[PDB]
Amino acid sequence: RISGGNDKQGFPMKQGVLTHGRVRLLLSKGHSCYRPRRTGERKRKSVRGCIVDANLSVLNLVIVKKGEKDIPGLTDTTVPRRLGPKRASRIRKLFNLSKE
Amino acid sequence: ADIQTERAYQKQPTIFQNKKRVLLGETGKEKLPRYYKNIGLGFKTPKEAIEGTYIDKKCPFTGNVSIRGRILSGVVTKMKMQRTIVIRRDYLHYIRKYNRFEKRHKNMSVHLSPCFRDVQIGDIVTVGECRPLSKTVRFNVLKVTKAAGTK
Amino acid sequence: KNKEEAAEYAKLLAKRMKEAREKRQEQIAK
Amino acid sequence: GISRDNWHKRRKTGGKRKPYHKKRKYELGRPAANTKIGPRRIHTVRVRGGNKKYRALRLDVGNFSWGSECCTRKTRIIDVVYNASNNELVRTKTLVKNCIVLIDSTPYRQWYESHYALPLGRKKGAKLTPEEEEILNKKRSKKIQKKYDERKKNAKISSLLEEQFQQGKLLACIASRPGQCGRADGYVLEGKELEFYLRKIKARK
Amino acid sequence: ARGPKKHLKRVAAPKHWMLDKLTGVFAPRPSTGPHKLRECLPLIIFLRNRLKYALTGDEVKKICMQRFIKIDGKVRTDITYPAGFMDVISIDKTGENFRLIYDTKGRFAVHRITPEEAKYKLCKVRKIFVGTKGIPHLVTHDARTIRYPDPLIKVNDTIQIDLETGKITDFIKFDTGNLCMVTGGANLGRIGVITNRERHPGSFDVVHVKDANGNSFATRLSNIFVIGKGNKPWISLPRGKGIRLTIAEERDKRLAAKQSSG
RNA sequence: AAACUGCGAAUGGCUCAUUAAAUCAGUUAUGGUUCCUUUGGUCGCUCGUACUUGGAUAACUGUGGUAAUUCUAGAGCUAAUACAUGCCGACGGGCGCUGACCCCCUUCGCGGGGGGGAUGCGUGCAUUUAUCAGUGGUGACUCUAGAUAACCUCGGGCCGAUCGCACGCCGGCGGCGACGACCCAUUCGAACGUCUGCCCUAUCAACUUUCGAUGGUAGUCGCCGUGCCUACCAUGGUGACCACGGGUGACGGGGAAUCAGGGUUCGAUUCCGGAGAGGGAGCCUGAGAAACGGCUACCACAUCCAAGGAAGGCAGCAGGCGCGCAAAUU
Repeated sequence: RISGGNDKQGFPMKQGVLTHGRVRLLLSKGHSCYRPRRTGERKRKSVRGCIVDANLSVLNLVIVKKGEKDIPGLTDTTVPRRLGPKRASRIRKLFNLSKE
Repeated sequence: ADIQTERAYQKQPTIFQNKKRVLLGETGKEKLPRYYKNIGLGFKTPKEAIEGTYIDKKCPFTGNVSIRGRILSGVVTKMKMQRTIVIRRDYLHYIRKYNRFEKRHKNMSVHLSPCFRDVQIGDIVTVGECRPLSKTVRFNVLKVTKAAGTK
Repeated sequence: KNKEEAAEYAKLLAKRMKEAREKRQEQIAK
Repeated sequence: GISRDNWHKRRKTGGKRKPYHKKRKYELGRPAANTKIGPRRIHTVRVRGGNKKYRALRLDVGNFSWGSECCTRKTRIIDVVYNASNNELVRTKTLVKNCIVLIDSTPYRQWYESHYALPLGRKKGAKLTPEEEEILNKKRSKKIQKKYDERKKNAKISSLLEEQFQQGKLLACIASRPGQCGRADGYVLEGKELEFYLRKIKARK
Repeated sequence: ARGPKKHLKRVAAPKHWMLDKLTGVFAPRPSTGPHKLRECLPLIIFLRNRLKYALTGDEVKKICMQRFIKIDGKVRTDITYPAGFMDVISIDKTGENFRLIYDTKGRFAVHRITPEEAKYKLCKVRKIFVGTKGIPHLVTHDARTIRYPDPLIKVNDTIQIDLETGKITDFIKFDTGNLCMVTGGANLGRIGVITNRERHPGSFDVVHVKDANGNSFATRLSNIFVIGKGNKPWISLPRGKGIRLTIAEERDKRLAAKQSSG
């Protein structure tokens, strides 16, 4: 699955933008490609459109379904799976425990 | 006279005038109660306000205006708007260097309710301060004293 | 607390209006 | 933006007043809530102090009151027929305060018939369908029929309201500001007010 | 200015605080509370300037954060807490209680009261209104609301609040012949018997007060606080009993005190 | 530590450009509004998983892009007083509307009633609208409280799924706090009004009224009063008692210099009030800003660049240049 990327100038790919090049959007809280520095702040920022073309410095891909052969260091590796559930309900749902 | 000279219906908002009428509810008279209030400070409600039929929401006696603040007096100089008159307050301003006075005046656009008929130029009016009624009106005519020369 | 305050004020109010009615009746008589 | 200040206004002498400060936030105005008739659409507005105003954009239902009978019902708003401020508001069909509307008389007629034994209207002069004679005649006892008959004597309707009920729609005046509170509430026109607004509507055609 | 102000300048502070003009630029801006800004005494002023228990505002902060000061029976840790007329300040560590009562010069006095007098206070009822199923409510000069007051208590009266419970115990009507303090204006701090009340509808009523020494004065009805029934106060009065001496009599008393002392 | 969350950042400080009934001062009003916070009151008043519900996302691990910024993009987790849901009780009931039914009197001579009574609907407080009657209050309410008929916002209102300390039974009960939420109380205010007062100028005598100028009616908008803005209507409103226009090296006042009694001149300047943040304009957040040590654009100026792009606002404290007769330590 194509999960975005950065064009030749490093500007991020934004999902809703249905163009090829870069656009200037007034991003605010709840947007990607923008972290607000104070409450209510919005900024005009350059974002690369979501359509993939031949002018990206890097493109991000998420393997959704694994093929027949393992990649030497991408799919045959082990997982530490740090951290576990902290909320009590999440714990009892993970282990299928009785309510009491 | 017809009190319905406007594009909308004119009524006293606090009076219900279409309570149900039946044979017992009507015996030769329709009846129409009149909302009026006694404003304070010793001012007496004019008879025409109580027994009149005009609709004026800026009238101190039958409208929706509260008389609070300054109670001033003036001389009527112009009666040429609708329900509004121009009075003139004349005073003396003291100049201290000369230890003397100079005549000054201020015009005041004040609301005149239809309860005050036969108001003339030169009449003295006691007006009371209320909330802003228009761009320039902040006083309502509470009392009318006729100019000397009534016979 | 609401119940107690309501009951106590009802008692006090009843006594107040009884005294008021007595003063009114005695003013009327004289 | 939209300013409700006074210093842009000329002086009462006719003099021109110069601006001594830029527009303040508390002096603002907002675009009108041109409340059309349609499926309910209301937008909440954050106003000064953090409070909410309910900017209704479309309404088709209001809590209208039959004053003489003291019968308030929720009722569909069919049309707007008269507007005292501007005639264009009727043309664009905008709900505002004190605009004359045609509302649906059904709930009022249902209560009207539940308080039975009035002069005949459309009860048996325009529709004779079943499934409503068990709320008009029923099988009543002595006490219940006596109470309904005691209602009967003081149970009458002005002829104007009578033909309005016959036509299925009632004339009403909106007594609330839909662009502020989000409700198109009001009262059914009766008495001399109904005659006044009927004459005004007639004189517009 | 946008929004509320949070600073008070030293010279713009209330004069009766008796602050210098050289110990800083700012005066302690009293917190919002039961008493007005210009009619209160901040806890820092009382602990530092009046009682000398602290030499800095930091020491006042230490004293208040050790939870040693009670105001009307409740611990206050706010050093700018507005304490005002008729309030009770209890310091149980040193075992003392003070009442905030005006001097004849119009300044809050250091008026020590007995621990049994510190169990109550007097409040002038500012308004009475019925709300929410007909329950009467009363609002006093401490901005404290009391439900179910006596139906005889009216505006301008005085009520004796028990600080432990918050309930009304007794009340004094606003009537002639009753003792009263003046809590504002030129005659602030004076005590005397109400002799007359001139009603001015649409404006301020004027109340005439006669001193215990035959002196008379007048104030606005909002500046009168009924202290006691008749000519007997319900609280202990300060050193001067509300008698404002002229400058000549004060000079004579000072000279006599100098002669007696040295 | 970091980070999410809460709060503050709307105060302070600087400056005097604008500004001539504007600001400002004294006086008065809000019965024409809003009000974070503090303080006090209200907070089982609602008859219809709860021995605790759901989904994420930071911090962290890991992979990165850009010459460049307090730029940020994918991926793997995991919290809440963030976000979002949502009950048990007191809940026995009690009331108001509705009316399948049961014993009798006018000597039970249709007729006229005297009562009991089944099942159903609605119910705190906010809110919106119509009607009714006349706890407490004011000089005065269309106030407050009460009664009735209904309504109750997708962007939806409150009625607590929160936290600490001290604690003891077959399990039950419970102290003292922290925090949070409607609402009522003018605590701090703010806003908008009343009355009176301001320098020079007539080589400025008529101004306003088109596109609101004065008022009336209905509304819109607004936190609210209001030509505030619309529609219709009327023809008004100000002026030799100086309107209107122009000038000001004009922020206003407290106040300062000088002065026999009068007065003259000054007040950028530490206190109060107003305004502004290069000039205009428009907004977000928020109780509070038309905020500039916030954002968005334009105009002027201007910084870095790998030319793709990025970033800016000292009338804050120092400091520099310029300007000047004229003013200090990075």
